[PDB]
Amino acid sequence: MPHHPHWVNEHLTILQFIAPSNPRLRFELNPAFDFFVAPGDVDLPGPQRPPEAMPTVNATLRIINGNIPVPLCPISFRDCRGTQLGLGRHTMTPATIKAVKDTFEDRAYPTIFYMLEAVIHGNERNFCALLRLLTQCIRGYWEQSHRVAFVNNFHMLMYITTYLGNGELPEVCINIYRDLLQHVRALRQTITDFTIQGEGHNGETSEALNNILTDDTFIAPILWDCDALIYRDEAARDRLPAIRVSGRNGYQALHFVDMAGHNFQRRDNVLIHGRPVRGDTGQGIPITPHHDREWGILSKIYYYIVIPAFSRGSCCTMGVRYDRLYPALQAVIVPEIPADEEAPTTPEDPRHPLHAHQLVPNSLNVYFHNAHLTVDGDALLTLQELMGDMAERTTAILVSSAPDAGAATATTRNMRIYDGALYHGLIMMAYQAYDETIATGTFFYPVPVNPLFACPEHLASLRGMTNARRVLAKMVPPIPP
Amino acid sequence: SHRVAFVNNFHMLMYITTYLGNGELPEVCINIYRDLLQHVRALRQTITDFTIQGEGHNGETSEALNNILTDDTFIAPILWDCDALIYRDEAARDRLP
Amino acid sequence: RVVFDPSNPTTFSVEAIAAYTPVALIRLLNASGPLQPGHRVDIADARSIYTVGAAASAARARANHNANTIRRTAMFAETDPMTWLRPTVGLKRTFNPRII
Amino acid sequence: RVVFDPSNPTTFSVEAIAAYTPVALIRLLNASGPLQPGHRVDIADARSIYTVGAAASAARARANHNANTIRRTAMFAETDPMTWLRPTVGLKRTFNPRII
Repeated sequence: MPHHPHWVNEHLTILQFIAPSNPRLRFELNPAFDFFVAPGDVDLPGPQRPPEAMPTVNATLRIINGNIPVPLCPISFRDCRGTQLGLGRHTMTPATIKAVKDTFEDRAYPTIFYMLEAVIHGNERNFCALLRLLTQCIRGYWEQSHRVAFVNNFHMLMYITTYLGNGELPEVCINIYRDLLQHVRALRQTITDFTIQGEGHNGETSEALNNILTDDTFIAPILWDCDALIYRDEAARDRLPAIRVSGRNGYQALHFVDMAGHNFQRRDNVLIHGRPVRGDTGQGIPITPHHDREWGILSKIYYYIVIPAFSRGSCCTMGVRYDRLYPALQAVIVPEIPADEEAPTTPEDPRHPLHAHQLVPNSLNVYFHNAHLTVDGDALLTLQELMGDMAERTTAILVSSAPDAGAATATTRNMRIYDGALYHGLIMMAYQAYDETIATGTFFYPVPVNPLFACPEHLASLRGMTNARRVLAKMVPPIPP
Repeated sequence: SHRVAFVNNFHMLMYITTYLGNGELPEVCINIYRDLLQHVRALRQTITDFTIQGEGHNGETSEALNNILTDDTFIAPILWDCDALIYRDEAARDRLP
Repeated sequence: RVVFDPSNPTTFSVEAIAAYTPVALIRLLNASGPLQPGHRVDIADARSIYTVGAAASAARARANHNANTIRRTAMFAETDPMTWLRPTVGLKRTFNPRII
Repeated sequence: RVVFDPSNPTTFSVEAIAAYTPVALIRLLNASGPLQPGHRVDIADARSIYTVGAAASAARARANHNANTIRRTAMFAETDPMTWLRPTVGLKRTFNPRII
């Protein structure tokens, strides 16, 4: 990288992007295209090492009308065409706005929530048994900080609003989540009037072609299930799909895993999701989709629009180092009650799991102290049912497919679009990088995929992030090739 | 008296939000330090936006050549630690200190 | 205590000792096996030992609670050959069944 | 009692004094030295030793309350001689050591 940072400066103005001194100006020929230099005699990833070959221009398509470089379609035009569009539709009140904002720009996020949000890994079963602890945590957070939590997953938002808006939480703190969901509901509903239905060609009906979030071949950066792939099989029936699971083309799956056959170091092209919540259990029907495509076309709109616009750029995903969370999640201290006695609620009783007696060094019960939560045995010991379901490892997958039928010509199929994304990963908030009470490089490690998730403050967490390296990260979105 | 305290120092302001930022003080007394940190962060934000990234010469980066604040060879009047001098010596290696 | 040994737990020593003690016991320790006794086979091995038996310790620590509580049931419909005339329903575990 | 003697406190007697009383002990005497029995040596030595003297005298003042309060646990990451298999987490000391 450090020789001639190229394709990097995007501060220029159209007055300057057209100057006779622009060394890039000679490469703008087809608005629906993007020209560049590349190594020749290569067609696919191959090795991680770029071979030797004289430079050669290739052809890539510009899909979205947002791809256009900034000094050709300035910010002002876009956020004014937005007003032209967003006329009189849903607008979120200053209350919820200030709330979620202060949530995002606060480095006081309890790490415990990251832990819990990760270890549940999306299944319905390991939620409907943990509900008590979740309400306790969210209450003990909001009702003292006035800041909601659990804004790092869409599965989580539609798992809360589906079963927790019945009074178990305050009317306004769940009104926040209700509003956040109905906002993206309206954001999908808007696209309906911008479409002319009734010309379903090659499967991709009218609703799905003009918009990427309506496309089921391009996936969110983070997922826990295989719904993307099970809708992908219905597509790509002529679009020449391409899969890659940690060095292997195919991919294998299981219905659900146990706590015994752990294998922290699985080598295969294997993937696991939570559980068939009904039906059968074994090898009769191997794979079952978790939800309907409407859950998908609603899944990634959140990730691609909402989280970005809220973080204001200070968002960067981090790949989980689970090998010290599932081992650490089973260091609980649950005190039982005598058969004839009641249950404490105050932290002044020696059988309240946050009493000044039950603090043990190197115990999972230190987190709730550091984040000042409320817990009981009923809500705590309801955690340890991870034997029925436990997600092993988070990997990255390279997928791809051809352009649509809309740009399907005899010269365009050799210009495939590649897609990488983390499975079982994690999208994270503003990074702190100035705490000590927890070991840094032990729980998560930053693996960016989307140039929306390339925050530089989220980089020192890697082992040996020397200063001689941190200088360029402030210029480029670092992405593993 | 509805008054924040320990603002005559910086390390107070950052230590507070890193450790005491979970509910041990009233929200109306900690949001103040939250917003102060946000303000210093926004001051930092505007600098890189008002400077061209990549024209660093002799090690010193863009913001090292644009503003006096990012130039690590400049020094705040109070040095609790000594890391300021460590950085100053790691920099200024050709400026005759 | 059981630290200098080539995986003597083997998913058995943990179903003996109650789960609340060892995390206090590890803090009292001073060093690991001064001869690298079991680190030859991956430490992921002793990991797949400790992290698979800690749950057995927790289960024996818990077993007194299934009597201190109501036996929990399913939360889905789970269509059963005898659901006719009584369509099954779920139940969200939020209450406090610990009997007082 | 140790006013007419050159550094003879030397954290040898003053740390026997309690931490509640000595405030009235030091603010008690008035008479200085004619030939300066406690000033022939500089004030930078008298005070240099009176610092540690009073500090020790107040140090013992909790030497009994340890049976009433909790010890001081580690609050940082602090890589453990047995750090492996156990993520060393610190504890944020804000608790109440009031325990009966």
